[PDB]
Amino acid sequence: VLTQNVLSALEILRLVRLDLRQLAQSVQDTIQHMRFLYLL
Amino acid sequence: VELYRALDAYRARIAVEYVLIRAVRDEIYAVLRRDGGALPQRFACHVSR
Repeated sequence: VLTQNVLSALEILRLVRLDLRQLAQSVQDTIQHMRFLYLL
Repeated sequence: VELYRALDAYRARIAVEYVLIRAVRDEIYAVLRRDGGALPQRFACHVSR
Protein backbone atom coordinates (compact mmCIF):
# COMPACT_ATOMS: atom_id res chain seq x y z
CA VAL A 1 0.00 0.00 0.00
CA LEU A 2 3.05 2.23 -0.24
CA THR A 3 5.19 1.44 -3.31
CA GLN A 4 2.49 2.75 -5.65
CA ASN A 5 2.43 6.04 -3.73
CA VAL A 6 6.22 6.44 -3.79
CA LEU A 7 6.32 5.87 -7.56
CA SER A 8 3.32 8.16 -8.09
CA ALA A 9 5.27 10.83 -6.20
CA LEU A 10 8.35 10.03 -8.32
CA GLU A 11 6.15 10.89 -11.30
CA ILE A 12 6.27 14.51 -10.02
CA LEU A 13 9.78 14.33 -8.60
CA ARG A 14 10.98 13.98 -12.19
CA LEU A 15 9.41 17.38 -12.87
CA VAL A 16 11.14 18.59 -9.69
CA ARG A 17 14.51 17.54 -11.12
CA LEU A 18 13.58 19.40 -14.31
CA ASP A 19 12.84 22.52 -12.27
CA LEU A 20 16.17 22.16 -10.45
CA ARG A 21 17.96 22.11 -13.80
CA GLN A 22 15.94 25.13 -14.93
CA LEU A 23 16.81 27.12 -11.80
CA ALA A 24 20.52 26.26 -12.02
CA GLN A 25 20.55 27.39 -15.65
CA SER A 26 18.80 30.62 -14.61
CA VAL A 27 21.39 31.25 -11.89
CA GLN A 28 24.29 30.72 -14.29
CA ASP A 29 22.54 32.92 -16.87
CA THR A 30 22.13 35.74 -14.34
CA ILE A 31 25.76 35.46 -13.24
CA GLN A 32 26.92 35.63 -16.86
CA HIS A 33 24.57 38.56 -17.48
CA MET A 34 26.02 40.51 -14.55
CA ARG A 35 29.64 39.54 -15.28
CA PHE A 36 29.36 40.62 -18.92
CA LEU A 37 27.48 43.87 -18.35
CA TYR A 38 28.44 45.44 -15.07
CA LEU A 39 32.15 44.66 -14.60
CA LEU A 40 33.98 47.30 -16.64
CA VAL B 1 24.88 43.02 -25.86
CA GLU B 2 22.17 45.54 -26.72
CA LEU B 3 22.03 46.80 -23.13
CA TYR B 4 25.83 46.96 -23.18
CA ARG B 5 25.85 49.12 -26.31
CA ALA B 6 23.04 51.29 -24.93
CA LEU B 7 25.05 51.84 -21.75
CA ASP B 8 28.06 52.81 -23.87
CA ALA B 9 25.94 55.31 -25.81
CA TYR B 10 24.70 56.72 -22.51
CA ARG B 11 28.29 57.01 -21.31
CA ALA B 12 29.17 58.97 -24.43
CA ARG B 13 26.11 61.15 -23.82
CA ILE B 14 26.99 62.36 -20.31
CA ALA B 15 30.72 62.67 -21.05
CA VAL B 16 30.24 65.60 -23.44
CA GLU B 17 30.83 68.43 -20.96
CA TYR B 18 33.74 66.72 -19.20
CA VAL B 19 35.65 66.09 -22.42
CA LEU B 20 35.32 69.82 -23.20
CA ILE B 21 36.61 70.64 -19.72
CA ARG B 22 39.59 68.35 -20.27
CA ALA B 23 40.15 69.95 -23.67
CA VAL B 24 40.48 73.33 -21.97
CA ARG B 25 42.74 71.88 -19.25
CA ASP B 26 45.07 70.28 -21.79
CA GLU B 27 45.02 73.54 -23.74
CA ILE B 28 46.11 75.51 -20.67
CA TYR B 29 48.95 73.09 -19.98
CA ALA B 30 49.97 73.03 -23.67
CA VAL B 31 50.07 76.83 -23.89
CA LEU B 32 51.99 76.95 -20.61
CA ARG B 33 54.57 74.51 -22.02
CA ARG B 34 54.78 76.43 -25.31
CA ASP B 35 55.31 79.84 -23.74
CA GLY B 36 57.79 78.65 -21.14
CA GLY B 37 55.77 79.96 -18.21
CA ALA B 38 55.98 83.58 -19.38
CA LEU B 39 52.57 85.15 -18.81
CA PRO B 40 51.90 88.57 -20.35
CA GLN B 41 49.50 90.98 -18.68
CA ARG B 42 46.06 91.04 -20.27
CA PHE B 43 44.00 92.48 -17.38
CA ALA B 44 44.53 95.81 -15.65
CA CYS B 45 46.01 95.65 -12.16
CA HIS B 46 48.84 97.70 -10.66
CA VAL B 47 51.59 95.24 -9.76
CA SER B 48 54.59 95.38 -7.46
CA ARG B 49 57.98 93.81 -8.09
